[PDB]
Amino acid sequence: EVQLVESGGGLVQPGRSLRLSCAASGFTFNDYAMHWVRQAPGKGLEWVSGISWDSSSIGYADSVKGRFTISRDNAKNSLYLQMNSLRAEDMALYYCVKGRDYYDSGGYFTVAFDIWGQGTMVTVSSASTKGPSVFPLAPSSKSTSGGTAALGCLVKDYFPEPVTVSWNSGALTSGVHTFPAVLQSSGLYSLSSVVTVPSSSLGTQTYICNVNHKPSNTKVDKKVEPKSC
Amino acid sequence: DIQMTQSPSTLSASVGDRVTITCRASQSISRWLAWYQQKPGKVPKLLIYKASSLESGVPSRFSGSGSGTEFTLTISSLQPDDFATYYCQQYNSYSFGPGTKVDIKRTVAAPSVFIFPPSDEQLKSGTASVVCLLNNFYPREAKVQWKVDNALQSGNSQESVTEQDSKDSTYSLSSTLTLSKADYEKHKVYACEVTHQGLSSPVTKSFNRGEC
Repeated sequence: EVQLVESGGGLVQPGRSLRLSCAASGFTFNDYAMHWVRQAPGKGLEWVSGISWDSSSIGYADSVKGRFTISRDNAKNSLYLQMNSLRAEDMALYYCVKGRDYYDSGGYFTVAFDIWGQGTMVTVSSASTKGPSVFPLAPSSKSTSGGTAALGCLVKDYFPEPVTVSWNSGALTSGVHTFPAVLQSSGLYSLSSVVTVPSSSLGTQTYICNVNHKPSNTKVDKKVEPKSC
Repeated sequence: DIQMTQSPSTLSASVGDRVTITCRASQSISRWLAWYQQKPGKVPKLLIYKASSLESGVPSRFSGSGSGTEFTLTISSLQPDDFATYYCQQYNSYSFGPGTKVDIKRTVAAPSVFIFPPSDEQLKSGTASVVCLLNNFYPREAKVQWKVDNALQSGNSQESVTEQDSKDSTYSLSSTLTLSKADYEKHKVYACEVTHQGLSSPVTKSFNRGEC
């Protein structure tokens, strides 16, 4: 095997600091330039930092000089990243990466990042953990509409992610679409899971949505039922 | 410092086609460009480096060529497992290019709009969310506008999009409008107006306060 696993991630308020650990194994750590790439949720990859085999050249993503410090300790066989004055733009998944640095022409070159880590999430927010409010989006829109009747559940005002939603204690799976959570104007999150059921059948069946928000120990099952319109 | 960009931003293709993705880097980068495949919820996977050299185990159908300021990645046969985002990174200064998401081409399907009032349960809490659902469509570009009364065109919404569905390969979308309870009951028609190229006029779904 040859593994890079990281630790240190978690929630943190803006302005404050985190130190991030990565511990590699299954290769001669000494020899490789190591680096950190982060990826913000729904955005792409952004290279944060990197350091030579013996720490003699070090670099930082231009948006991070003065706040992040990279440092290596070869005896322990770990990379670390000390993060400071953390703003909201540093909220992301951080990856530990290993340079296939072995190259040399004029210079000795890190040509590729080949082994990557899995990530630690760093969530900078000032919100407190809050469980959702679950509201029905009640089936109809005509009573029916455009056929197969949409119906669903708004899972509102919680922190942090994630929250799980299933319909009908796990057995209703088709037509179910659960949208990506959205983070609101100031704070918490909002998400909907919705279903189209054959209009026909509405009045016979029960539709229950199971939302479990584990960071707050919240399990709500809200039976959706139509209003009349 | 090197600015790297990609064309296309997005791509529809179907399994079999040779597609090509481009990576331009504002200062000579020579050979020092690489390429990654990423599917959402997975790690980046190095496909090419030193502009041409594939890693071990990448399938021979990917390739790369380029020379210093212009670099390209070709898949000869798309198989149903190369629909992902591809990024290029340069190695003088490690800035990655923006990405290129490839999706599965398919026939246009115009969405079915469904609209949902505030529940009176939510309204006790003193706020109101009006949800409009555009359900099942292709292509991904389809816009939503909100009107509350006559036409007060509203600017304060959040849309969210599901991934391309694995069986039919459509997308669905939500747009929540949020008003406090006070401006909500200070208005009457609420409309969700959908535009999508597979519709020849825009659909408006609407509803009136109280009398639902």
